[PDB]
Amino acid sequence: WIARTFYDGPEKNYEKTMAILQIEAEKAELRLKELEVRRLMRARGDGPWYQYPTIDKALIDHSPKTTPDN
Amino acid sequence: GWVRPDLGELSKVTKVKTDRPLPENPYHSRARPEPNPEAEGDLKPAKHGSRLFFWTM
Repeated sequence: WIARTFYDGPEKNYEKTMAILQIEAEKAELRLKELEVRRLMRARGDGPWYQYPTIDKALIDHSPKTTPDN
Repeated sequence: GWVRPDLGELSKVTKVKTDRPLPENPYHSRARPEPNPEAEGDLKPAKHGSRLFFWTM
């Protein structure tokens, strides 16, 4: 009676724990992958992150400059 | 038979017909570095949310 009116079956906890473990494992691997990606992007700079601004080349004036040699 | 130019005529911007080839690279520039891969795509929700310590979202 106690098991029927208060507690669920054994499988419930088993499969809930399986799902929880799967989620936490994905989170851990994603954390390591994100750390490695951050390191690579900061070291190389080819990635979208850590893009430090440079001078805009549309500011350059391309016109004769009163002297032939610029 | 020389006619003296009037005011403002010698400051005109004129055109010259020449056969001298136009320089391709007068600045002697190198090759510009390849720009970034400029990744494009469709946004998707973050995998398991923030994944910051114990927060589930």
